[PDB]
Amino acid sequence: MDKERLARENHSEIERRRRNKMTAYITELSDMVPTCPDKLTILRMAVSHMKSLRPSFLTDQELKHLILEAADGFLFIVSCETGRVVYVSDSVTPVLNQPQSEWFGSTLYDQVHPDDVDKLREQLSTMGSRRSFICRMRCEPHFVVVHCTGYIKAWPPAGVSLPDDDPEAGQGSKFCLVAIGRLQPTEFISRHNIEGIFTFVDHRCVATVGYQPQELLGKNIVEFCHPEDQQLLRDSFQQVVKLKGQVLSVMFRFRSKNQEWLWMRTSSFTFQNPYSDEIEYIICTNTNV
Amino acid sequence: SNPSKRHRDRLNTELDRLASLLPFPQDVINKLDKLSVLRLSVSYLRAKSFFDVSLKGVQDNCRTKFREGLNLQEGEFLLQALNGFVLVVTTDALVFYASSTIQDYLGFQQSDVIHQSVYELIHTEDRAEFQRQLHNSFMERCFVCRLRCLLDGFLAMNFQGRLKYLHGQNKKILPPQLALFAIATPLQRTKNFIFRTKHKLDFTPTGCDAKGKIVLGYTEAELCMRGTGYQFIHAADMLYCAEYHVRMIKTGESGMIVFRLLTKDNRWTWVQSNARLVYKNGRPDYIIATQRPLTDEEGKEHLRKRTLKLPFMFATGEAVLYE
DNA sequence: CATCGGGCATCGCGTGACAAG
DNA sequence: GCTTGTCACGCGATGCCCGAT
Ligand SMILES: c1ccc2c(c1)cc1ccc3cccc4ccc2c1c34
Repeated sequence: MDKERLARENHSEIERRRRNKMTAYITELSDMVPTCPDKLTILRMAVSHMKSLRPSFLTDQELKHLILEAADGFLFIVSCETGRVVYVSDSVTPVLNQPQSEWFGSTLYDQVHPDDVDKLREQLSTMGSRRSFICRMRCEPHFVVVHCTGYIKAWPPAGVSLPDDDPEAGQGSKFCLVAIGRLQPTEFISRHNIEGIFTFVDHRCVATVGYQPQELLGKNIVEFCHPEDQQLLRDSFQQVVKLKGQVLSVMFRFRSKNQEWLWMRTSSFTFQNPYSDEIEYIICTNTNV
Repeated sequence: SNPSKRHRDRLNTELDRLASLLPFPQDVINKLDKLSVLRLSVSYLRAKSFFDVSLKGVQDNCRTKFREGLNLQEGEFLLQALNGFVLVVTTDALVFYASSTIQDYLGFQQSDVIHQSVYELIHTEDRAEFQRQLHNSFMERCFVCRLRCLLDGFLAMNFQGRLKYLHGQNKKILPPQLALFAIATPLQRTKNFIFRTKHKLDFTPTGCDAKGKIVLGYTEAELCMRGTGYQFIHAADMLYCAEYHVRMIKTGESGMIVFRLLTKDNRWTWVQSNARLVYKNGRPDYIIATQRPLTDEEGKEHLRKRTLKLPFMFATGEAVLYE
């Protein structure tokens, strides 16, 4: 067509759509104020209501409300040196069923499972300096799997006043972890030590027993086995060591992720160091039946 | 003058009065246009209306001045610990809210995203998926999408959130709609970085250079306390490593071998290595392995071009290591 | 209790200047 | 040197207000 006329009409349509957008926003305004007339009165009443309402778009409490409504969790600020709990939000009570008194004056190592203590240290010593991990927190003592994700921040934080007679005045920590904690027919191969501890897990295990490799890695296989089959499995692992190179098949029951018993056939043999002929680990192929 | 100009001037005066009241820094307000001024006014009003219903400290037992100061920024502390950004989206796919940190992940200004269509930020191949997440009827949601990134260009991000009623929107009187309150997070020097490691005849490491400690993450002691090197090897590469160890025992040199090593992060790193036998008085004494780390693409290429077909060659998994 | 013409105010349309990118 | 968009302006068609019928 004609370039000039086409451009003119496109421009006229742009301006018309702009006008429509403006009138629509004015109607939203009249819908959004106490009592609502023409455009000027709607604008004046909008000015008045915004004046009465009022730099961040949301207040701190509104932002916290949005985040906690989106994905739960509670904030905690601990020191990197000792793990000393500097701060913890009230959202710990709906998450861990624990008052703020339990965490304050405490140390994150005291709040997690002992088996994870060492792991915690690995995440505290020394993109940004993000951190993310999974541990077990207290609530007989009951524990819950908690996914934590946070960051390393220099201490003290700017803006926050620190009086002379305040508990934090003598601590002198340089770095802190600021994090949120939140609650949360095939086969597969694996490698164990000579005691049955999963040291390598194929990713197919999810499709086989419902567990992720982290839920298996580190645990003994016998813990997933049926008590009437546990000694059979133990004797299989004991005899596969005496017969290096030879294969050993054993059927047993495996507690799946849904706490359901599956029947598994495991074929186990041993890997020999090609120089010293020593047993490095036990290779198992675990198949569904 | 004339009446048209006077009406337009009254309109522009009221628009400037609205603009000066917006909760944004002055440098942000001065660069705004009338249309986005009205849009942000509406957005602030709708947000305040929702919070005037859904919303409303430190347990008095544990109240100190410094703890109160921290509690006053609790929200920003959470937003920084998010490692992503907040996104509240209506049934109309409008962005009810997006936190400022979206700029740190996508490049978009918070002021330009609010009250706009969310599909302007979503990839065309994923929008449909998003829509199915917006609408046998439980509430929690978790999925993956790809959003425009001006720092790149797209970024794949995991969205974890919930469907909750967005109260106080005065639609017409309609009942409140179901908005998605979600948190969006991302997903999870090789040019001549050659490092050498010394091993016993059974491949038990004994020594390692600086670049090796940088690549693998072990202190020189931590490397030797975990047994032989076969504890560090991916199960898909154990038989190739054993074969090349036999080759080095036979001929003194292993030849180039590509395989995966377990780091201190319990991660895998592709290495292209060469093990040589060192002799004392005509007998074997120790091993010197020279490794150059590889990218994932190069490693999988060498794996799919493997000459030897061995068991477990294509398996993938995770491992742990103890002393 | 209206109905009717004044003069200004509201409001939607198209167009041209101007600038960010 | 082109594209998309912001803003002002001129311009009538109605709107509201209100003496005056
Ligand atoms: C840290 C730990 C282990 C190994 C390593 C570094 C480097 C190796 C380089 C070649 C190589 C060839 C055949 C078998 C091996 C077994 C273990 C290792 C290596 C092997």
